[PDB]
Amino acid sequence: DRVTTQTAGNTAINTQSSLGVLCAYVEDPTKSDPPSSSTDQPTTTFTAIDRWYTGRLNSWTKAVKTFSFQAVPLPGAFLSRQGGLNGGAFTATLHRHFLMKCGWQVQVQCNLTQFHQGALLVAMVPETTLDVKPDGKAKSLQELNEEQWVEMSDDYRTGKNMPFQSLGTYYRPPNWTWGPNFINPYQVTVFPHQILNARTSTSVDINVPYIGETPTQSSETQNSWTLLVMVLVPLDYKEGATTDPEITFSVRPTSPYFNGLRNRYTAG
Amino acid sequence: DRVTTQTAGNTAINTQSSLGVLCAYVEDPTKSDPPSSSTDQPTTTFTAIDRWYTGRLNSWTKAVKTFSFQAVPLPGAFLSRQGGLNGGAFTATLHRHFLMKCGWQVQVQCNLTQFHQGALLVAMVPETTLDVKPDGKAKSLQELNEEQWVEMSDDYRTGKNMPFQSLGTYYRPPNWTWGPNFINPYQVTVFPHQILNARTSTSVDINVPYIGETPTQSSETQNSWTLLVMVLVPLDYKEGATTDPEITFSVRPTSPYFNGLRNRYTAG
Amino acid sequence: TFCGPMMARGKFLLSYSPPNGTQPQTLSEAMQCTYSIWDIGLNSSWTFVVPYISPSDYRETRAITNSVYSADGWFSLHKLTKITLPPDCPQSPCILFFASAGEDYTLRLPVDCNPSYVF
Amino acid sequence: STDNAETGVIEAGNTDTDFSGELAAPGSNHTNVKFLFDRSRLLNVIKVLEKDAVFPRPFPTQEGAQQDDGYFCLLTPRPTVASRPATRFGLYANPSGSGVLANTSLDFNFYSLACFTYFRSDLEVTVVSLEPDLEFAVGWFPSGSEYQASSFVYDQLHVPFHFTGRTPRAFASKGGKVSFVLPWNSVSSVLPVRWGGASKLSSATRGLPAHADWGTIYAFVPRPNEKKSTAVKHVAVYIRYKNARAWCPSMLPFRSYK
Amino acid sequence: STDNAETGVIEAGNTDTDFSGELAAPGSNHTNVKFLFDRSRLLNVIKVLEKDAVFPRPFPTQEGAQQDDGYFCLLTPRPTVASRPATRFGLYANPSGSGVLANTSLDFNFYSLACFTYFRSDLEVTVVSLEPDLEFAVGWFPSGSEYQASSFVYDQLHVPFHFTGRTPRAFASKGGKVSFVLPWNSVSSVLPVRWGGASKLSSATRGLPAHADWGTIYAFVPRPNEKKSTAVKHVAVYIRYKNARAWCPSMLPFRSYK
Amino acid sequence: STDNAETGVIEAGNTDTDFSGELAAPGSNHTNVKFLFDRSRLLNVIKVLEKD
Repeated sequence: DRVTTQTAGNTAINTQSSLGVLCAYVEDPTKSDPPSSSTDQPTTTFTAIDRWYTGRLNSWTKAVKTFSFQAVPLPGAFLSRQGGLNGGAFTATLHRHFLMKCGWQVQVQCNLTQFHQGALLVAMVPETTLDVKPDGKAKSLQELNEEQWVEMSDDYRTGKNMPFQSLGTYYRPPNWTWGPNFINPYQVTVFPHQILNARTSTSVDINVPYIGETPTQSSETQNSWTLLVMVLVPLDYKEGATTDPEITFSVRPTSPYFNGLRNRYTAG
Repeated sequence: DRVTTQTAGNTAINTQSSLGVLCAYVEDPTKSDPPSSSTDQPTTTFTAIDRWYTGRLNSWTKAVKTFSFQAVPLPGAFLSRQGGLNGGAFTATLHRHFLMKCGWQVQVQCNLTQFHQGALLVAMVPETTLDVKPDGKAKSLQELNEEQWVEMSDDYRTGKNMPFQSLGTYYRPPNWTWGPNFINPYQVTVFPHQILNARTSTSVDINVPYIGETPTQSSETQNSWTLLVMVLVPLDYKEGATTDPEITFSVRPTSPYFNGLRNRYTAG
Repeated sequence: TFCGPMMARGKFLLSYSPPNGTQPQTLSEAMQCTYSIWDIGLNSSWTFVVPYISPSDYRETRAITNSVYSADGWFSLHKLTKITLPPDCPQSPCILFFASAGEDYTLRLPVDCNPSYVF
Repeated sequence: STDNAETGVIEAGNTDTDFSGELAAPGSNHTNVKFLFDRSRLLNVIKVLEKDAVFPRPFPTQEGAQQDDGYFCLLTPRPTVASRPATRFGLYANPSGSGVLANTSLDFNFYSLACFTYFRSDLEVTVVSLEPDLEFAVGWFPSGSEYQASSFVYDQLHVPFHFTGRTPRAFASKGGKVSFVLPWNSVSSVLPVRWGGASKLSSATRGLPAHADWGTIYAFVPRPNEKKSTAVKHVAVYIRYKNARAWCPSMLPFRSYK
Repeated sequence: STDNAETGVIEAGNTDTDFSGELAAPGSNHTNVKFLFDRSRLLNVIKVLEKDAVFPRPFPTQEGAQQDDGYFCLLTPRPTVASRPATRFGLYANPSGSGVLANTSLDFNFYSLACFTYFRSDLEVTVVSLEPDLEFAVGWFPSGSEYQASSFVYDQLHVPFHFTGRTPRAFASKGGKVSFVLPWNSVSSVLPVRWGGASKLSSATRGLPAHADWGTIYAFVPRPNEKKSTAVKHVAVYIRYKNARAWCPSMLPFRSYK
Repeated sequence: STDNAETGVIEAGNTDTDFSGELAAPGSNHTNVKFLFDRSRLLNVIKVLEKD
């Protein structure tokens, strides 16, 4: 058992010691319909893009602390090209369609030995902004390698690290305390998730269909499923064990929905 | 009658004084099959690319001579982007598929007045190389605006203007006379074609299915259907008529066939 | 076929690309094309088949001029995550390679041989 | 028992999972989300209009501006500053100085139950004056629209336009209270309590869903403009949610330690 | 009549299209393309091998090279220079000087009928010696392959390998002639008489279809290497096409004026 | 896939063993051993006898 050879398009990934699947909210998530708000003929799926793209994430050592997480947005990951991960043909498509709509398979990657311990937590939270400190500039591919992890401060816990706006100098400068977007780390296992540790598994999967505030959000602005990995108990290993294991990931779109041709996107 | 509103994808072209269609060799040309030589699943058509792209060609004056032609290759036109004509999404697709296979709708463009005369000749010849003088460099988008027309020399008539090869200095330098690729202008109406003149029409169409030396040629090297426009009798117009009318064209692929993913093409 | 200690484990992908201009070198290039990742577990191998994309149905066997009809792009394999192994067990594992005909592999039309083995 | 929780999904276990004993009867159903929310709740207080109103500016505003602040109430549970949709929530603790204090608001006790990501309801507007012996008038315009502000003279008396119009008004009794239920009117599909996104395509503050809201209530007395008193007065506004739905659960606000 | 030719397609018109009279009987059928070509035709002559052969180089070649030129015959109707596929056709009219004259060839009278773009057949190889009282031997290897060239000694006599092998040989009689038919062997689908394309992906001469061909015939005498005469000799080669097909018509070679 | 070759016997794998695609037609049969060898081949040369 426990050997899951998943084949799509022309690629095929298997993880020999895996666990299973985990759908969300509907037992078969790939089913959908073309959106009702549009009127144009939607460009549906095609077999050249039904794919596992993979991409390297930062490694992890002794020096990490509890609740420290990486988080990658989606499909905004495909735009800025983190970790040697690009959509390739897929970005060349969704630059040219003002409406985009799709659900996601993910299986994440590690492999610790049998003389280790330490629990990760792979989960994809819905509808968050865990990539910006309030200056207004979204962080990009250069400033990922200076930290390797987000040390989980209190300002994400109290919702103080969401981008506010220019108050206008007619008023008083305020005293902010709360925002509705936050992360409560004692609570984060209410989302589709599974404990990945050196106990039983090596690589493990999530699966999720669509959620949205509208039938179809915009092309290059929305980010529904950020996925975040966070450590609950740190690693311990004696001198001679394999130092600093490596993390990558594998993202699959399922049943894409495009709408609306124009020129290739050039940012204003 | 004579009003043909042709709609594909989301675009729709009509030419109100047109003539009809002209298929070649089979009365319904769009029918095909996935190629037998491949083994991978081929990426078939999709509605986002079933399109009329259009693009501007050079204008034409009194000063032209008989049998002078423009000629645009295919799909090599989409690569080098002549005349404000690019494949857009289509080039981003066929850069990433080592085998390409498709047939073509074309309707070309002019509109002369009722006080003019002069006959063009729209025809797409098969399997020619009418874009290079033998240096070995294919001509590109900068050197089109210095001539506006190819003055039809004898060296295309005797097949002396095809790219030869380095003879090697062990031998004697030769005395070439003939090549199997040529143009005989007294003869060029054996191909799918129709006389376009100020007599009856304004814009007029060709249509052609696939031909090939193999089931599927390569991506970015083959050029089956070059289309060439050539003038048989020059224009005459008095002072007050519309000087130097303008020519563009409209190219439609039908039932594309892609094969073989890799990285986006970078030329060696 | 893998060969290493059972307490060692790694993730290896293997990738194939049809002829581009240059050769695909780093992981994005070998990523986009055609690949399979592979675990280390209780078994020890991973059967892979290079697909058969072609201009013409038959293909040559050796290239007198290394053209598109006779080559089909390079093959590579990359290490995706590090090999992971406990203390007091040796570094640098090993992997053997095999090569076999698939199902559709058919031959035709013989030629005179190369006697250069006898000299 | 002896199942492991690392598969992500574990069920519940009654007493006879491993012990001797039988499962207990279900007590009640004060749990269903279209009953739990249906509670009359005030969000804030409102300074009453008495003249030709003017409404606040876009995001930056230099001094010397003339707007009448704290007279509108963009009724949402989402955090709001100066009666326009903000993204964070202020509490002006050291208010000494110059420069006017903005009108903040938030629905306090809604989040402490809220384990959701998307929400859906209709609401009702309940108004009550705090000052005695008062008679007033409430107005409203829908979301994705904007207040009309001018005045037209009648028999030397300047009278503004918000006495009349299309969108409904309501005139109270002698110290009465006005209430009515109000349905959906939003351009988007469901109300988000979390959002990614931005307002326009580029060069926008990332996070505020500017057109997924309800609307606003303003109060004003039925008097002509030139007969206005010098004492200012106040009025509160109340909301009770109705027929609610909910989707795709999430976390809760972090409790102190502290 | 009164139709116009600008529609691109016009039919034929018999005598009763506009005149009085009746249409004439069909004469013959020497027109079908799988009968028209079936004619024995020589393309060229061949210098006869007598030793360990060596074959010419790739496209550039500096002086001091040692190859034996004009001994092979890459049999195609396509234009050929130095027994390797060229793209144009030479005629060395002023041959005085130094540097060796290349072996040119082309099938002259095939193009003057050829209104085609793609072609399909099988062929036959007919050989005939021009010099008297001669006995020889013809060899062959398929397209997309290459000649084997070495020698292995037997009883002090150096004997080359092209006496033996897999691919067929043929030994003639006392001044006889050898003929056999030969089928398709090409990697591509149909023979092109026109081509776009290039050999490899980039940095190649645009126009020569290097692997859409037939093969080559070489002649050699059945003698050991050390008993070779000083007088050179010649032999011709003939081709007749068989079972031909054709596709998607085109032009004809341009006739003089002149 | 995910079979191991250490059992000594592995079969062949077509394109749909792990990828998407269908198996290709058999081309020819110049493979059968009672056809492959049937070729006229010289092995050597011989000095001719003329006496006892």
